[PDB]
Amino acid sequence: MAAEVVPLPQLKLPSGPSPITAEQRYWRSFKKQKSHTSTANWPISHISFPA
Amino acid sequence: IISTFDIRPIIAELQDIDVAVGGARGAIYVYSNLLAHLHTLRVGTIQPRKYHWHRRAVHSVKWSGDGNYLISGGYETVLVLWQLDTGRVDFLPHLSAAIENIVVSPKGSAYALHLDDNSAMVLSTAEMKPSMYVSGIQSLVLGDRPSKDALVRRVWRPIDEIASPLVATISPQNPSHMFLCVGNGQQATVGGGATSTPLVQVFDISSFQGVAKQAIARTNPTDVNITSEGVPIIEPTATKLAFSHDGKWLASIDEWQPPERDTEAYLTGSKTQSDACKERREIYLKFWEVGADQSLELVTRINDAHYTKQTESIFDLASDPTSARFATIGNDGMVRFWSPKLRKRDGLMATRPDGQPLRSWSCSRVVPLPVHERQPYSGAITFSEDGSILFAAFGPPSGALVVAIDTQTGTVRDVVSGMFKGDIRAMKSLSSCLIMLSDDLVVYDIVSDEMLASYTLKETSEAAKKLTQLAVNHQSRSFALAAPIPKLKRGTKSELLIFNIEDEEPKLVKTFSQVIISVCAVPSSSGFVVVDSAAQVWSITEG
Amino acid sequence: SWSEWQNKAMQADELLQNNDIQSWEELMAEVFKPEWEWPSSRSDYARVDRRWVVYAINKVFGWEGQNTGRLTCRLPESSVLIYLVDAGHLSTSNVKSAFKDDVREVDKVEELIGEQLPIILAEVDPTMELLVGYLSGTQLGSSELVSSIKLLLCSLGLDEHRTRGLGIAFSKLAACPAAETVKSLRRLFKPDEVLVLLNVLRAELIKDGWTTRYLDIQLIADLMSRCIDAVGLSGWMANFFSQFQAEISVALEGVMEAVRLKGVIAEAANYAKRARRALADSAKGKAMTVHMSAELPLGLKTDNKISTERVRSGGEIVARSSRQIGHFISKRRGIYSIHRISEEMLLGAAGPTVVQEAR
Amino acid sequence: MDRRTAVYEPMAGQSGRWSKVFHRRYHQHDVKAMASFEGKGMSVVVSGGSDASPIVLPLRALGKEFHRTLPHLPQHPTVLSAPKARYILSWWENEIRIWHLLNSAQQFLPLNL
Amino acid sequence: LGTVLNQALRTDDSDLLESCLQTLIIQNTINRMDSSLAGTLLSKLAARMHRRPGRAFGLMRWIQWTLVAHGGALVTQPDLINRLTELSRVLEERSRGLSSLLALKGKLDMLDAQLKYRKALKMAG
Amino acid sequence: LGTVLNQALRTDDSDLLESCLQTLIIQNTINRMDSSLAGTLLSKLAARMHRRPGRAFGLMRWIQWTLVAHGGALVTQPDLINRLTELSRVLEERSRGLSSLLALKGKLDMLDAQLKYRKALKMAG
Amino acid sequence: LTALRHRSALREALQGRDELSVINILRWAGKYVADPRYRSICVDVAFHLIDLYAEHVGGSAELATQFQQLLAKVNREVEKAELAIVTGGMVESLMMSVE
Amino acid sequence: SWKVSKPMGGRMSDIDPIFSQDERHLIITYNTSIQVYSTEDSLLVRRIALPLTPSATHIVSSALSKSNPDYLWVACSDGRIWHINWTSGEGVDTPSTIDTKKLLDMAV
RNA sequence: GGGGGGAUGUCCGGGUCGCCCUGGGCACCUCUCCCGGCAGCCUUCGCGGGCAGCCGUAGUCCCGGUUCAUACGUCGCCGC
Repeated sequence: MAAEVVPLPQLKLPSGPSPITAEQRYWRSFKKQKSHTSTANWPISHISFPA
Repeated sequence: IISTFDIRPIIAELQDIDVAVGGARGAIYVYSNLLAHLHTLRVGTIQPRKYHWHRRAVHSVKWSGDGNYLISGGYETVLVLWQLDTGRVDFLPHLSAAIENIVVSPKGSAYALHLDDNSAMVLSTAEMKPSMYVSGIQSLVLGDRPSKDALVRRVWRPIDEIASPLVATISPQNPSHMFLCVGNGQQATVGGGATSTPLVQVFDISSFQGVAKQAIARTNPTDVNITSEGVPIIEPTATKLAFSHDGKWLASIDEWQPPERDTEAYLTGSKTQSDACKERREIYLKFWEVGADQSLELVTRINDAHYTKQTESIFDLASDPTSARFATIGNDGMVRFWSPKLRKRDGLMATRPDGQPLRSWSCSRVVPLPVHERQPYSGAITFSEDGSILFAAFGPPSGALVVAIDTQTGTVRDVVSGMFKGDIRAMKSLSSCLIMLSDDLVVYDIVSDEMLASYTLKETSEAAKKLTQLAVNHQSRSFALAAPIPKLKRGTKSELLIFNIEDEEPKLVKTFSQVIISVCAVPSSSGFVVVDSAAQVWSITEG
Repeated sequence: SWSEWQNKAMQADELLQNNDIQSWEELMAEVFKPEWEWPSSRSDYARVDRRWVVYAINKVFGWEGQNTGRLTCRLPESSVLIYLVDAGHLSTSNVKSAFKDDVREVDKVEELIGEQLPIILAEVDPTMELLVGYLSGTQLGSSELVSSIKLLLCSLGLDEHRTRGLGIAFSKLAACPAAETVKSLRRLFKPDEVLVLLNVLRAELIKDGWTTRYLDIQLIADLMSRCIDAVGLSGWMANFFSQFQAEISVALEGVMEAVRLKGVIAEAANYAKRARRALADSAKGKAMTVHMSAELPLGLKTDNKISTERVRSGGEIVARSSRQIGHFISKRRGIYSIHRISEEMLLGAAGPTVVQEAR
Repeated sequence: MDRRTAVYEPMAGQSGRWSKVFHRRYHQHDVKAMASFEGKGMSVVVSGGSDASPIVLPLRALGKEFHRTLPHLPQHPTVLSAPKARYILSWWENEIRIWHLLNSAQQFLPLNL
Repeated sequence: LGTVLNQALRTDDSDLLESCLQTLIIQNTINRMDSSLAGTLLSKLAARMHRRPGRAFGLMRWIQWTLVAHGGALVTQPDLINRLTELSRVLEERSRGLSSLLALKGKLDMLDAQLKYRKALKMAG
Repeated sequence: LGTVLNQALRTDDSDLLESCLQTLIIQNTINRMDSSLAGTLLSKLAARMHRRPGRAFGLMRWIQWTLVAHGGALVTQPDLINRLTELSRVLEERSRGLSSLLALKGKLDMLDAQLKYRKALKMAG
Repeated sequence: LTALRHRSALREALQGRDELSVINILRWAGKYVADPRYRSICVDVAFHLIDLYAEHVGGSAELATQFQQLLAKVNREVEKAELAIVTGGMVESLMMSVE
Repeated sequence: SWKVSKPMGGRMSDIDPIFSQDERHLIITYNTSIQVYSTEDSLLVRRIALPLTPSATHIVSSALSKSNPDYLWVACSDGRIWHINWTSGEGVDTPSTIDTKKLLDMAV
């Protein structure tokens, strides 16, 4: 039973009383930003997509 | 200094012998031909071939079969193979413990190893996997043959001693299994001046085989066992380990401080090296979920369970027999109740990848304990058999006191003082009475507020006074203590006392030829299970 | 052996109904091991047993059941009572074990008995030497200690036996945890009695010398902080608190100054000790590196003598050869040194004189 | 080049099979050259390396006698002094370095050294 | 002020050292002090600090600057090393309650600012 | 800055909260802050103090003045004591390590004293 | 570094350095004493560096800044640790008054 | 009322664990026990318990009889020698002393 | 480290004044026993015990100023 060579495990350090949650990273993962301006700087009324 | 030797015959006559002497400094000296050198007053110059790889003493050397290879094994947990036709060397490096003995099969195929952690593995050659594995109880043993690297006056000379009792629980939901704390090997456990037992094993009682093994504290089997100076490393010892009411949780405490030789540069004023090592302690409190296949999984780890200006020692933990709740008593004074909640930050729960939610343990209750300082305090706790009341002995010298605390509310239901002569060793709670031992042993009923039986135990050394301990049965109301008969050494005797709850006469008085290191209670049935130094296990039962 | 104690208790019951206190007191003297002379040590008392302790408190003290009772002196003039005080058996667990019958319905029993008992000892003796002995002898909870401090401040706030116990109870109530001290102090104290106590603690702080300078602690800060949190805003809500925090800031600056001077002075003292060792050995002639001038060196490092042992592989210990010791000494010389050999060396008696270049 | 010297003798039994009897690090740098001699009651092997110290090993009594490190400094002292002028003097590759000492030793019985 | 500190310590005077104690010139004073005489200055500063707890805003600059320029002369005097190693032992004993006394400073910085709060609110209402 | 702080703590902003935290002003801000957002401010200050250790002075000043101004405003809350519990946890971690750090501060103060002494010598030489 | 404290070899790891890498480890120690999540390991490394390399501080001026700049941040971390135990008293006062 | 079972388990002694003939069983000698396991399934086939009782007497050596297999030679520290046969237990209750001071080793 | 002595070198009252001594300060060599370690040889199964012990400091003919380190099975890309 030769034990398999394991590397050094990184330390699970404790987290403060407001960690970045799974859903906060999930909504931060909407990464790539493209800002398309409207014609003549018109305010955008409504966006929509079909079901 | 000769540790071992293996002779091979060069042959239906006997033409020559080849001797391989494994010495205590680490080398293996191969004397190639002896009968043709000492057959012929005058002899020619004989000069052994030196093969030096092991740092410490080489425990076993054997020639292998045809005579091409010289297999060997020492403290460094590595089976080494000297190629001996070339100059090369190939090794099976990371076993569990020290290679204490090897043999070669009648054919050339199999090797059989006696590993220092009470084990034997028949390996096959160049598959190099154990085709036969047999494990034992692996507890601390006072060895008969002392040690093979205690011959040459090392930095820490290995001593056959037992400093503390074995940490073991029989597990409910499967009372044939016994969880107990072990190190990598026996010699690697006792080496370094402290017990370094960062592993547990599950050991079958009904058929005496070590079923499985797992790490609790941090361990590095794949790193070097010895520092560059020559001291063996110590690993965090699992001091307190006790098991939940359900059969589904397990809470352990493991402590580690740096060695006294190591500080040397943290000393500023009146700080000695012991004070610096005591300041730099690491006391983790880890909660384990026990699976169906005896596989432990972490759920939480608390880095500082009792904290003030510095970290505080944790003296005992206990499981509530009616709920999933662990009480821990510390050196700050307070008793903390830990309970499992689900992981849920803002209503969005966190679940495992298969779907079940992640449980996590946290401190449900804090109870500060009252102190009564007349002009180094240790603790002990136990629940009732019903729950709903937790008895907490708080332990300055001679003046010490037990506090009976409710569980549903954090208020103190009772306090009882003046019942301890020295420092408290342990305390258990049978059906109505507290059975507690200090220098005295007292059964003290709290439903009557009256001590029934009181004994003044015989005065002995501090090691034996540390190695006395008891255990209650909780099914048939009987308790059992254990005390070696009066520094500790090999030939000592111990005697255990079976008491009932009601009388003062001991119901069974049996002495043993070796000192018993642990007593435990089987949870399903009556009786006890005791584990000896020369590590054999035997069960005591009424009827 | 319960029946023997039961017969002895029935005999003491017969002595109680005879109302002959003297042979009862002599029987208690025989059990505890009239004249009634004392050993002069609070510690050196012989060990007695719990049932006789329980019977002693049951005969001495008394209870009134009207849904709440009152301990009273059935024997207010008793050597048995002063022995219970000096031997410290007057604990709440002891008196509850003595009175398990009448108190089993009573609630808040620790608070009632801890409020009532030091008052009872103080009304027994107006000189309260028995109260100071009780403070020094018995395991005491925070309610008992705050009532005892109330009693000593009632007495004050021939003339030192009270201030001794005033010093004792501060140490005990500093040993107690914060929760019981705060709740018992808030119960049993008035918010001007606390101001009296905070003037006593200011007398223990300023007269001790913390605010006072030089050219012209942990057990009192706990008491001050616990009293301040026990009053809180409901008691006070002037310039008294501004001068209060001024003197506490002054004492804090003193303690921080003591920290800095502690570190510096301890390091200089340890260097001076080891340098004294090395200079003694260099005067013997072992030729180590020592600093010459009177300022401190940059690295506070002294060269030790070479140990007689060597750590071989793998960890073993062997004797140092004098050859290797000479090699390390040859390392320990500098690049220039004057090494005077004397005629006494050439005769074989003395040692040389080495003066080496300061590195 | 691992400053290592290893000694091999033939394995007993089979012919033409050598094996390393023992190795030891005699030098402090690599062992670049060595040569043996065996005659008039003297079997030595002299190994010179990069630490300028020729090390003489006994050949036939190897493992039975200590070796010997010959001096790396030359046999001629190569240090000369004018004592009336207190000049010490030493020469190597093409330079002559002359030091003057300016004072006695009786004066100094460490900032001035 | 270099020559007033020399004479005040050789005679073990009580008054003349204090005349120089209350008054960068202080640093240039002790760099020219005789070193066996400099240990006499440390003996009395450790004598007053050991007998009673207190503070001194000027002596923190004084004691440290002498232990650097004239701490290497401490090897010559075996009496002063033992006096300084019992001095740094008792200065630990003042240091143990620094944590509990800082929490006392917190409550007084809380209540005094709250008593001033209601008094401002009576003039605000 | 009271209404701005009210907006930031009421709609869980970061830009408004940081631009009002980076800046008398602090006392007026916490005195004009709403009572119900005080626990939200405590939690959002404990979070920044854990996540970044270099901002401890200003954040302890903010927490100090909040606990001065709205003390009983947190007691009339009382089922939300867990924000004070997380605050106690963060400050306990901040005050971890103090005895060893004081020892190391003394070990460095000796080196700084010797370096300043040799600079004071080298300027006059 | 925790593995090098657990295996007894932090002194061995720090004892063989030269000037620039001592400055590098001092710069890491100064930068990362601030986090109390590894203040202990970082202070231990600074202990061993003071014990090992405090002799060349007049020899090299750039290391003499890096010992002074590490006292400069250790001096600001007692004030942070004293203000957090000042403020920890006020939180302790409020939880007493809730009762 | 209470009874104590006979001791089971054991610590594996440093005497070499001997292979059987035809390599199918392994004979491991503990303190106070000698038991034969099978090499294939790693289940024990026999446990020959050995009465040790004189504080520290230990099993000194053990070897197969080289004249005939399926025999043993087990020797203690004091003079005691057993000639048991594995796959059975004939020989435990009949030892043979040797009149030693203390038996340090034996080889067959 | 102490308990103590024989002897080195020294100033302050000093002494008929010399050998130095008493009173104070002392640093060293040597002797003496207890302190911490290390080995041998008898006794006993061990535990322990007994006997004569060396080391706690300094530089060597040459020279231990050495000897000593933990495998294979398989690599790459991207995703959750």
